[PDB]
Amino acid sequence: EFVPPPECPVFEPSWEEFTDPLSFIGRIRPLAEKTGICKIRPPKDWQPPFACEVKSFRFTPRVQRLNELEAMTAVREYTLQSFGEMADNFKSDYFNMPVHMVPTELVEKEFWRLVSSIEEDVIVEYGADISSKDFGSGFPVKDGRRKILPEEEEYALSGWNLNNMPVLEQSVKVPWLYVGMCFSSFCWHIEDHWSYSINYLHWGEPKTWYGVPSHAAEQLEEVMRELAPELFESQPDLLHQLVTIMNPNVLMEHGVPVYRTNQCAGEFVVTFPRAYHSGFNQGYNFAEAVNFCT
Ligand SMILES: O=C(O)CCC(=O)C(=O)O
Ligand SMILES: [Mn+2]
Repeated sequence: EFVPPPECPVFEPSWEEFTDPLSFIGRIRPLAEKTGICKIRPPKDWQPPFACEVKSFRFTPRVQRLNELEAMTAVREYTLQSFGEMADNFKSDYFNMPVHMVPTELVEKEFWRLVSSIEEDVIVEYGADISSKDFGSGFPVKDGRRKILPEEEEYALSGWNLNNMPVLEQSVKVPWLYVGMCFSSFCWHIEDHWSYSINYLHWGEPKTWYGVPSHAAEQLEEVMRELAPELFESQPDLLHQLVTIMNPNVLMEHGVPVYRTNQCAGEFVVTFPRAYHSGFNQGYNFAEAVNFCT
């Protein structure tokens, strides 16, 4: 009986507020940093075209056994089309209904049941951490060769184009792509150097997020230590974060505030410094994310 955490803030900026992302994120900070994550819906007329080269898009996704931790105590290469056919067939077969008729709350409850289920073993695939320099960004970009339409030049130059976010930390990186299917997931983690993260869902079924404000980060880590497997106890956080899957209700019952959201196609998710987050994909989708500073 999974209990959905409360919803994180959703913002719908005006065209005036949408001109500068860093300025806008700095304005919503008093609320959003208290929830860890937030969702941003661009103006409805803001519709960037999908600019990846679909034909030559080939990848070998990683395999994910949902209950791999609870179990402690054949490989395929795809195109985008063939991955979507596999993904929709899996979800359609699993729930015995068309993929868009499956309620997000049902996939959510079934996902967390499967993670803790030793009785039935479900295995999915995730085209995660695909570099945009080997594959091309989902956003249109100007590089002198590879070449764009007049109507999409505004999106190649927009500040909300993830290729235009500031990434150089200050002292004395390109976006990553994520091809998801139903139940493909990412576990609890923060960004390197506690940086911001922003994620854009180009198309497909929603991506479900869970977020924890930065002030509760040490409390989550303490809950992790006490309940994570004893073999992974002494591991440094960079490695422990590879297998820190935990039901959000477990965190909530220990006093850790958790917020959720369904990131739909065309929407941004922003994670704030040291805001722990995790999630799963409701179905076949395509996301793009980058770490940005200030
Ligand atoms: O979509 C994913 O699998 C991970 C995304 C993420 O970690 C981020 O956008 O910060
Ligand atoms: Mn992240």
